[PDB]
Amino acid sequence: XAAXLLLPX
Repeated sequence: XAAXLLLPX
């Protein structure tokens, strides 16, 4: 999604 550049995303 929109949580940094780390999964889930």
